[PDB]
Amino acid sequence: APQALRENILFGMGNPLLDISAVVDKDFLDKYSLKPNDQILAEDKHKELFDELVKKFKVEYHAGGSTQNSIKVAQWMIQQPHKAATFFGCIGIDKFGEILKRKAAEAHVDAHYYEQNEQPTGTCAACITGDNRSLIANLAAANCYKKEKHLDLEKNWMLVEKARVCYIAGFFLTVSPESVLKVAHHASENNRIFTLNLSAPFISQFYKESLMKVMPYVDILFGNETEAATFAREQGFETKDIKEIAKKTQALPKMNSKRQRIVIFTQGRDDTIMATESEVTAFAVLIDTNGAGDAFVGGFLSQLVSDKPLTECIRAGHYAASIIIRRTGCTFPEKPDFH
Amino acid sequence: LRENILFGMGNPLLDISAVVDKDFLDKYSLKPNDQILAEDKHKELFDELVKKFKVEYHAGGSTQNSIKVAQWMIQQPHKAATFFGCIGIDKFGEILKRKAAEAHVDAHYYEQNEQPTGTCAACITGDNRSLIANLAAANCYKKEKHLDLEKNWMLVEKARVCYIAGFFLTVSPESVLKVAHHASENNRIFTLNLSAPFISQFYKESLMKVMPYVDILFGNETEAATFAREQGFETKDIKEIAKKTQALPKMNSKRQRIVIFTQGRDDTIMATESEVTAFAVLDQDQKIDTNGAGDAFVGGFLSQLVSDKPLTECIRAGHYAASIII
Ligand SMILES: C#Cc1cn([C@@H]2O[C@H](CO)[C@@H](O)[C@H]2O)c2ncnc(N)c12
Ligand SMILES: C#Cc1cn([C@@H]2O[C@H](CO)[C@@H](O)[C@H]2O)c2ncnc(N)c12
Ligand SMILES: C#Cc1cn([C@@H]2O[C@H](CO)[C@@H](O)[C@H]2O)c2ncnc(N)c12
Ligand SMILES: [Mg+2]
Ligand SMILES: [Mg+2]
Ligand SMILES: [Mg+2]
Ligand SMILES: [Mg+2]
Repeated sequence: APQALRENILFGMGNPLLDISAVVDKDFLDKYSLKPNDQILAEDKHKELFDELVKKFKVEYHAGGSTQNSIKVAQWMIQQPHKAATFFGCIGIDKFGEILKRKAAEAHVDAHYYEQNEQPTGTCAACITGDNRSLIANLAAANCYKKEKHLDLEKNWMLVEKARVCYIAGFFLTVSPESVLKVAHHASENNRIFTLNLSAPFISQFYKESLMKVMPYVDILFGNETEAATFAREQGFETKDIKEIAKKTQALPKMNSKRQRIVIFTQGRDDTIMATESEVTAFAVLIDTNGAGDAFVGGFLSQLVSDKPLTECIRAGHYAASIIIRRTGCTFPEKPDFH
Repeated sequence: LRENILFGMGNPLLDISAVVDKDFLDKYSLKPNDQILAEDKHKELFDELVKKFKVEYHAGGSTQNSIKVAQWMIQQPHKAATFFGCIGIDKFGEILKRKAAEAHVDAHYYEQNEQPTGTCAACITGDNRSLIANLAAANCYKKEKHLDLEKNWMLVEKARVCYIAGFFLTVSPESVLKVAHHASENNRIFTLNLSAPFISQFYKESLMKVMPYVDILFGNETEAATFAREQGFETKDIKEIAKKTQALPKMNSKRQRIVIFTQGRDDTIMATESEVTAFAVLDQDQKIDTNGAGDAFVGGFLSQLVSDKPLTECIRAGHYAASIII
């Protein structure tokens, strides 16, 4: 028989961040030795950057966090019911905290946060030049999430049990790999679909212990082309061809053998590459590329909760990425127009 | 070393060896130097060997050999090493049980009656050995009938080092992946052997499923060459194949993979994270069962690795165990 949506069908958890964006200049990038299109975790030498950004530029504020973006876009495309998509994560008790709570509610997402006083809500600097964005994430509160404090409490765990599809960005592996593995194991032992993002090169470089521990449980791996290339370089694939990286990544040991792994790499304007059990194939597309990537996954997830074909999941991803790309931030004044 | 510190599973075989002649090789279209699984065209071969040649009988199976040599070099305690596998309830079965116990190995076999205990025919001509395995009972091993039962699975949990020959990938890749993944989860060392060229040629989907879990890969030079060819490595140099094999996807990043290729009386090649280095074989005999020497090398190596001795002392112990068995 045919599957059909209902509340808490999609589960996501990750770092809830408030994004602080501003058009900067090449000098500001060098002052902090930042590259134009990069995504890094805030080091201690970057502490000055967050004050200087707000002080010296005209900044904007938008709700962010990669998984959180994908879960809002998934909920939008799903449309009905409200709260089809669940989000968990940790924030501070502060102004930025409350903006985030409000934005998940306006997105009709069933958000359940772990809140605490010690750390302010996490923020992410987006320093823009041309069509480049240089992201620096200051996780703060987001880095305080603990399974025992939140995910394990039975009120919250119940909602993960409702889920048919789980999505967690690789980014969250820097904070609570124990939480990611508990959802991962659960998905495996109850034949639910578990899905992950490579998220950023630094995850494959510096967080591969958590990444490769979870990979055997990953039903669908998403990512973009530099992430794939960093992953291939780091895991000794001895190739640069995206299609060959998708194929070797697809064939990695897998726990739940009742589902073959699917691997999807988006490529900006280049074609989106999908590796299944039996082939690797390109799909052409038809500027926040980072956000477009998150929206692609939200589009894809939006159809995967219904068990639609993989082609239709890809086409929905491409559709959500083109829409959200034009409107900055996570609001949706229009309704999806996808058939 | 406590009891059950080293875990092994594989195909328990009784080896039936004899010096044969060229006619026998030709009759069964055998490679003078090879290791194959018995196909239908080989059914008659095992009877004809026993009947027409002067055969000898020894307890065998690659992993089983390595585990016995490991227990011997470890010495204490008795039952430092565990072995799982499947046999028949028959004469050859009982010889194997007896030999493991005399070896002080904690062998927990799955015994059943539909298939006889597996045998391996070693057909010698000159310095050539042509091995043909009739796995039989060995091939009946099933995780659900044995490995999964909690009294056996408990013994795998005791293990700090696991060793499985790639041979066992033809039989139960499900069992190998369960031990493999378990070692990874609990940062226990998981080790595997390339075992023979036919593993890479015909079971590479299973081989490459498990390779990410392999903390130490062992093998000889032809296995390394077959592996590089089948993996499209391009290079044929043993030191280079060791290096690219070392750098392959790895699921437990707490341990950098080590790759050891033996090469007969040539040097043993070892590739770690940061270098590849040759270690010579000092003590030379004339005349040799390289296959059995290879198994013994791994037993020697494992014997020191359960104590967390340096890699150089593991290798020296391997070279030492090989020269004894020769
Ligand atoms: C760096 C970085 C990050 C950027 N992002 C998100 O990338 C989104 C654009 O796709 C931004 O909204 C930012 O919050 C992260 N989300 C969770 N954890 C992270 N470490 C990051
Ligand atoms: C062929 C072969 C095999 C040879 N051997 C063993 O290799 C030892 C020589 O090192 C012999 O004792 C043979 O039984 C195998 N053991 C497990 N599975 C196998 N398929 C084989
Ligand atoms: C052939 C052979 C030899 C193998 N070995 C040992 O057995 C291992 C398995 O091939 C070799 O790496 C070596 O340690 C020898 N040791 C001393 N003299 C030898 N001729 C050999
Ligand atoms: Mg996230
Ligand atoms: Mg992205
Ligand atoms: Mg074996
Ligand atoms: Mg060998």
